[PDB]
Amino acid sequence: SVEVEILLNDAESRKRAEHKTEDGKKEKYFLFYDGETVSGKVSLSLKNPNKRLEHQGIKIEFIGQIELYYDRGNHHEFVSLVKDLARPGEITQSQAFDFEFTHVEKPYESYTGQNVKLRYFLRATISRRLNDVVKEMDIVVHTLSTYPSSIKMEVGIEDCLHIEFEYNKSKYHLKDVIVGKIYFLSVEIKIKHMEIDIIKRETTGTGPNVYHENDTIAKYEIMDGAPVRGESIPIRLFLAGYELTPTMRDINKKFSVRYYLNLVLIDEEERRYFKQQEVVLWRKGD
Repeated sequence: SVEVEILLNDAESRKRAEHKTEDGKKEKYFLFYDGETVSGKVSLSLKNPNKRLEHQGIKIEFIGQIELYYDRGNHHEFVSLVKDLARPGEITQSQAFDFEFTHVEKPYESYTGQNVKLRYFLRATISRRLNDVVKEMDIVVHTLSTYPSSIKMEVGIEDCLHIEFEYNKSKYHLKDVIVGKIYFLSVEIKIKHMEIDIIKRETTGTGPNVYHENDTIAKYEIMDGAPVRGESIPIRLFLAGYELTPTMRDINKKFSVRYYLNLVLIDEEERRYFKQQEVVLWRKGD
């Protein structure tokens, strides 16, 4: 009947970006940053030039919302901009309408999680008697940060089985390298297994309930049973190869995405020793 398209000014001139959708598959989208104007036009195409189209209005909305999978259809919009493009009337021809949203606040980076999604999109609606024609196009938003030592954590018991992991920063950009050292402070008991993990923890608030999802992004296993006091081991973790998002902290009080270095030690007696410490991941502007 009618084919609605959303078309941005400078479509093929503006940056795209890859973003994973709910299935886990990648795809590209127009990339925007906080503030940036969002402008283009809504293009209507009449299926048969020989036929009128009665509507109760045509509008374009810019929306940023958080969708909680445990309350799925109940969207939480945090930015909503509405521009009416036509009064209730009749379409008797193919045509387009211009729109411009200036000063578009986008305080949060796009995110597609396990129990939650944060997305921005344009929505064109042709209001109708029975059912509206709705067309959405997603855009992706990134947030850039900038930042300027050494950090230590330890696992185990003093003077028994005791390890120390030291690394260079408490914050890393998404293509950074985590550079550190395992120091064997004391190897009284034999080491059955050791590893350093990067763990992503997704915390989702929905109603009176909190949901928790952990994803082990990387595990660097330490080799052999050769350790003796004073011996150390170098660690270099390249973040770039991994799928990583910036840290997201209490986004509109609905969810957090946090990253942790997690030190795992299993002794010859099958005993687990865990320690973890947060690293803040941030996105660096090219």
